[PDB]
Amino acid sequence: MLTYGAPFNFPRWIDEHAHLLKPPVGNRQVWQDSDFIVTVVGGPNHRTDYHDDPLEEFFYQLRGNAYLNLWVDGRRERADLKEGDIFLLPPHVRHSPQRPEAGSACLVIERQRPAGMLDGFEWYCDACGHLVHRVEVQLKSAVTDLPPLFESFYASEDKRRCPHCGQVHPGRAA
Amino acid sequence: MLTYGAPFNFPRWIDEHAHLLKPPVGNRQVWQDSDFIVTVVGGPNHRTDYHDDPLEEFFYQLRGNAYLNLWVDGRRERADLKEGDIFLLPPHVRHSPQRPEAGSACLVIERQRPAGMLDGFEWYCDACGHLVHRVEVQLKSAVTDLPPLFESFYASEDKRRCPHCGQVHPGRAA
Ligand SMILES: [Fe+2]
Ligand SMILES: [Fe+2]
Ligand SMILES: [Fe+2]
Ligand SMILES: [Fe+2]
Repeated sequence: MLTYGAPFNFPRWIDEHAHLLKPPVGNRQVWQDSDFIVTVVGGPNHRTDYHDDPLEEFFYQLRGNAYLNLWVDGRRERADLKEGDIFLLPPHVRHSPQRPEAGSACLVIERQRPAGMLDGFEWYCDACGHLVHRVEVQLKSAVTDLPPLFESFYASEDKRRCPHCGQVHPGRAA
Repeated sequence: MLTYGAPFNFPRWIDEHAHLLKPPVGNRQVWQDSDFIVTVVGGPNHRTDYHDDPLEEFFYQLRGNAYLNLWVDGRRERADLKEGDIFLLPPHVRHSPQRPEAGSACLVIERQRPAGMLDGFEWYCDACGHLVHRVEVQLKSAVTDLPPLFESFYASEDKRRCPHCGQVHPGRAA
C-alpha cells in the first residue's frame, strides 16, 4: 500500500541523478502517478517563457542559486532563490525561472491539474512589455507535453511577433 | 501579488523557531491561508493516534531521525525517516508519527481539504489490533482543531474501550 515506495536519502538521490540535472534534460520527477508532482531542477538553464500555473508552486533551492523572473502588479520583478531559500508562489503569478549555475538543485512541488484547469505558457515583448503569445495546455506530463509547445513558438515568426509594436521576439534565447 | 511573501533562508528560519519545535507546541506552519500546508515538525513527540489523510502527505526529514507507525496491508509496519530521507505517503494510509529526538526537524507538506472531504483520526487496540475509536473532522486548522479531539479521547474510557476484546486503550501514552 506504499504506492510510492519507502523513504530514501534525498541528497544521495540528487548525487545519483546529477547527469540528469544538467542539459539537455535538466530536471527529473521523483515519484510517478502521484498527486503531488515532486521535481528536482538542475542547471544551467535559461528560458524566455513565463508559466501561468493555475495552482501553487513550492520552491526549495537546496544547492546553488537561481532566480525567478516574475510579473508582479504589472511590473517585471525578480525573486532570487539563493541557496537554502524556500518560497511559495501563489496561483497565476507569471514566472520564468533562470538557473545559471551547474550543480544547482531545486526542489519544486506542484500538484496535478484537474480536467479543465489549464496551464498557460506566455512570452512578452522586450521592447514594450506587451504579451506576444500564449498557449494553454491540459498539463499531464510537463517533461513531454511542453518541448513541442516551446519548439513551435521558436519556429514561427508569426507567433513571436508582438501585436503592439511589431518587434519579433528572439525565440529561444533572450 | 506575492501573497506569501518573498523567498527566505529555510535553515535559519528553522533555527529561529527552535523554541516552537519542541514541547508543548512541536510544529509550526510556514505560510498561512495557502493551498499547500507547509509545516516543520520538531521533537520530541510520541503519539497513539493514527491519521487517515484523504490526500497525500510529503515528508522531508531535514534534521534528526523519526519514524512512522503505519498500517500497511492489514499489518502494523514501521517506516523510518532517517535524517535526509524524503517520503510520499499515499492517501488513506494510516500513520502515527513518532519523533524521539530533540532538535529534529521535518518538513511536512499537505494541502487543504475541500468541503466534504474528511480527515480521520483513529486508535487501535494493542491487544488484538482492532479499531477502538475513529473521529472524522473537516480539517481547517490542525493546530487548533485537533487538541480537543485528542483530549476527548483520553478523557473517555468508553471511547478508549476496544469493542472486540474489551481492553481499555491507555490513552495519551502507549
Ligand atoms: Fe511553473
Ligand atoms: Fe512589443
Ligand atoms: Fe498526517
Ligand atoms: Fe482489543
